[PDB]
Amino acid sequence: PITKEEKQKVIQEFARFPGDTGSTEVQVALLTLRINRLSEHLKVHKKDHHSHRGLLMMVGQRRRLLRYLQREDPERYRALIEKLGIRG
Amino acid sequence: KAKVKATLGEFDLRDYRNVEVLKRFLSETGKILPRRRTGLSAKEQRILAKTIKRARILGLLPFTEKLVRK
Amino acid sequence: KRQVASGRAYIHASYNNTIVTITDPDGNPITWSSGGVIGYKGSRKGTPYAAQLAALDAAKKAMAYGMQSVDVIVRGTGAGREQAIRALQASGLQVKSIVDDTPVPHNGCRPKKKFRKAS
Amino acid sequence: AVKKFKPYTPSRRFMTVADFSEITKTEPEKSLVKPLKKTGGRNNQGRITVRFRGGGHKRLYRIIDFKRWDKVGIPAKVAAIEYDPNRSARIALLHYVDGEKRYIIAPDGLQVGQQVVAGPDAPIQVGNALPLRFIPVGTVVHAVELEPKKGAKLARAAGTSAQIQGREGDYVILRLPSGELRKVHGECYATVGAVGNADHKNIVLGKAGRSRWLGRRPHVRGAAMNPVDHPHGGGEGRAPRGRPPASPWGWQTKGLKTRKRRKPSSRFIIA
Amino acid sequence: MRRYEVNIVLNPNLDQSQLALEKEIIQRALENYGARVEKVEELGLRRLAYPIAKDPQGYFLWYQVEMPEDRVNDLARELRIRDNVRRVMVVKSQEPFLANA
RNA sequence: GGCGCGGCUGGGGGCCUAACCCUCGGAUGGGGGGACAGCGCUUGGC
RNA sequence: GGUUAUUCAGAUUAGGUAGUCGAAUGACCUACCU
RNA sequence: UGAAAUGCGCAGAUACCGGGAGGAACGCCGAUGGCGAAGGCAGCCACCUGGUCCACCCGUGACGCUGAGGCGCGAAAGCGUGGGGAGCAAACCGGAUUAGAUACCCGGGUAGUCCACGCCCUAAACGAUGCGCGCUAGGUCUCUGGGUCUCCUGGGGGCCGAAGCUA
Ligand SMILES: [Mg+2]
Ligand SMILES: [Mg+2]
Ligand SMILES: [Mg+2]
Ligand SMILES: [Mg+2]
Ligand SMILES: [Mg+2]
Ligand SMILES: [Mg+2]
Ligand SMILES: [Mg+2]
Ligand SMILES: [Mg+2]
Ligand SMILES: [Mg+2]
Ligand SMILES: [Mg+2]
Ligand SMILES: [Mg+2]
Ligand SMILES: [Mg+2]
Ligand SMILES: [Mg+2]
Ligand SMILES: [Mg+2]
Ligand SMILES: [Mg+2]
Ligand SMILES: [Mg+2]
Ligand SMILES: [Mg+2]
Ligand SMILES: [Mg+2]
Ligand SMILES: [Mg+2]
Ligand SMILES: [Mg+2]
Ligand SMILES: [Mg+2]
Ligand SMILES: [Mg+2]
Ligand SMILES: [Mg+2]
Ligand SMILES: [Mg+2]
Ligand SMILES: [Mg+2]
Ligand SMILES: [Mg+2]
Ligand SMILES: [Mg+2]
Ligand SMILES: [Mg+2]
Repeated sequence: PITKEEKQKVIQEFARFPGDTGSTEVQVALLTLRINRLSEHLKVHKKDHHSHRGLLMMVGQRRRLLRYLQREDPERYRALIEKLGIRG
Repeated sequence: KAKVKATLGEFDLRDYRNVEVLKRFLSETGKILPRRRTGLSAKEQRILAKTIKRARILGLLPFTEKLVRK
Repeated sequence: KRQVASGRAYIHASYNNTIVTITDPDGNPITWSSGGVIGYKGSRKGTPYAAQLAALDAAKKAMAYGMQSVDVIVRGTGAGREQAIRALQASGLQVKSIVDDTPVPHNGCRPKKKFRKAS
Repeated sequence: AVKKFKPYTPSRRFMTVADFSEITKTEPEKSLVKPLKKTGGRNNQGRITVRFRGGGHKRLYRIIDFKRWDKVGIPAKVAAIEYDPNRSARIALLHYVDGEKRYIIAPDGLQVGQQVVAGPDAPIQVGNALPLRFIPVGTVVHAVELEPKKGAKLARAAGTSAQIQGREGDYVILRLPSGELRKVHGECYATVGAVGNADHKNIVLGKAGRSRWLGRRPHVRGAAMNPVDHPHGGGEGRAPRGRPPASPWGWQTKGLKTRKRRKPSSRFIIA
Repeated sequence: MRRYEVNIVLNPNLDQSQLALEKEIIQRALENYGARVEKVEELGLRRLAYPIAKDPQGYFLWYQVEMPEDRVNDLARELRIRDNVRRVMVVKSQEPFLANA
């Protein structure tokens, strides 16, 4: 899986304050990991459709958030989209 | 007529080596005996068979033996 | 060729004819017989009566090869299966046992259209 | 897998050509004790002995290591996968630790980099070569010998290979790329795995000229000739073979076997 | 670094001298992939239910071990190279599940 | 008509190596094949 | 005594078809349908 | 096989023992069972990976529901290139049944079935029941999870039935 370790690190590196394990800001970064991870997997497992679905859902979930985050606060969106590095 | 449950003490059914223990689940033919004959739970019966299969692969348990005297 | 007290008797229980071959300890036929060998044809060869006469005519010849004991093994869910065996009693020869080796696929080759019954 | 072509010209609409991706950016062959003059067309009386050869691009012969037991235990690094114009296979210029360099039929999987070595010790890893009494039955192996200490014969064509079916005395069983079944000698060396560039069969010459570059000239149907020339010679309006179809020499080609019964190579085959 | 349970079965009719050899290959092998071995239960010869390579006996060994969860697949390719190895058989490790406590 | 023995064996199986054949950083040798193949005379065929 | 071909005379049918089945003569040795 | 015949068999078959090859499918466990959006998924081993349920009530603060078009998946059959090919098996051949039998039964048999990649995109693709959300008796067994635990609590799978709906 993902290292329960570096998972924390992801949460850590992206969060407004200690604890905070569910900010929009986090969830994004937090999914994005699991995405890119899956992404890279499918890249070799092309024939693994089932899982692909999940990725589509995952990309979806984060699509929503990133929207809500843009919709609510444009400032910190322009940060997260870029720190994370997406929207291409 | 005789549940294989109250037939033996406490053991690890996830173990795939207690040949003596396991044989106690495989009839006089080689068949992985039913639930109706070891009474185990759903959850139990499973991890059981899962190992019993494992076993046969190492060679400890059989796959079938001949049906004896009729 | 040689005579031996210890032997083995194989029963082949088809539906359209049952047959038996009697072999030495190793597994090498000394004699055999079957419903046709008896004198039948097609369906009649399926009769358990023939299955009697067979096992006898088998054992019968077998006896004159010094055969006395004969660990029995049957294969075939056939109709004349146990009568083939029954005949090995009345035969007059000491059956060391009775086994059913009747072979069974652990789910392998698709079978004929007929024997397609599973689903 | 293969390069296609947009149909900007007939013929070119069907013609595919290999992708020499696997060719390690290395046009030049190793000029060293590696190339060599080459020429021919027909036999040593002046006469043609093999119909329809001739013409087609000039070639350099790349010397190949087919005995590969000169350098037992001596390792070497795979310096390059090169294009050989005179085999279906691709080749590997490998540098030995010795400072000795040779070429080998690049098998499938070989990466420029890979260590590799010959000898009985050697690892049963892709690339290394060693006697047969020594490869684990079931292994697919290639570039095999046939009689020992004699150079590789079996399985050198592109993406070809043979498996070991079993051993049996001083000999081992093999299943040739042809499907044949043979007892070869135990002491026969064989590089491990199967041959490079299996993608080969799917090229499509596509035009007439391309066959010509290959040095193969046009080949004319028997039907097309005259009685003087060839047993299918009746010519008389597109016509039926008049008889059981024959070679220009008149031996049946329709299915007749030719293999010399009393060959000694015989009692070592089964296929 | 998950825990595993590398069973192995060796040519029962094989002397302890040659056996020494095979046992070392396994050793270095396990090491070539860094399987810093925990326990072991080398349970000797044993009679088995079905002739394995036409032999009714077979030597057993059981190296519990932690190691990189990736080279695990490859390690087993190695252990199986030996013909006197008659059936490698790794397993992921799990806390027992008591039945009829 | 049957047991034991040697020359003669004829057939069939197996193994050998040294003829003969192939091959090996040139070897009075190593390896592979092997009394086969190849070749001579001869038999009948297509 | 058997085989085959045909035919109408019956027969089986509620009836028809066809068939089976029977007979004659020449040659020869249960199915469908209304 | 209804009984047969074609078929195979003295050139030695069937039955039996040993040895070998190869392909396909996974007996017993197995189920009124589970999982998945659907198609669908079953020996064992690892690896990579998707979804889902429960506990704690810690985090964000309405970020939701649907969804034309789009995009992906999509049983079997079928198609292309290349493999593979045991058993089965449209087409095909033969035997028999029949008035006839291009069928049912029998003997034989090829694509196909299997794999890789690419395409096809249909179905009684069925629960013939769009998805989400809140409302409105209980009884019974069953899978799975939590809790001092002859039972409460959550999530699935069933049968019987309050009211109510219903031709
Ligand atoms: Mg964690
Ligand atoms: Mg008959
Ligand atoms: Mg031409
Ligand atoms: Mg002429
Ligand atoms: Mg002509
Ligand atoms: Mg002309
Ligand atoms: Mg004309
Ligand atoms: Mg002779
Ligand atoms: Mg001799
Ligand atoms: Mg010899
Ligand atoms: Mg020699
Ligand atoms: Mg020799
Ligand atoms: Mg000399
Ligand atoms: Mg020899
Ligand atoms: Mg009438
Ligand atoms: Mg009438
Ligand atoms: Mg008349
Ligand atoms: Mg809060
Ligand atoms: Mg708050
Ligand atoms: Mg608000
Ligand atoms: Mg299909
Ligand atoms: Mg077609
Ligand atoms: Mg077709
Ligand atoms: Mg349904
Ligand atoms: Mg109801
Ligand atoms: Mg009511
Ligand atoms: Mg009511
Ligand atoms: Mg309503």
